[PDB]
Amino acid sequence: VNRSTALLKSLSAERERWEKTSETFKNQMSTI
Repeated sequence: VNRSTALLKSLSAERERWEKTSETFKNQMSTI
């Protein structure tokens, strides 16, 4: 089950990318 585990952890890192993007993006949503 380590193949799906590797897929899951890579997806979790890519989702970390998503939440950092959402943070900065609510930032300009605030300053608009």
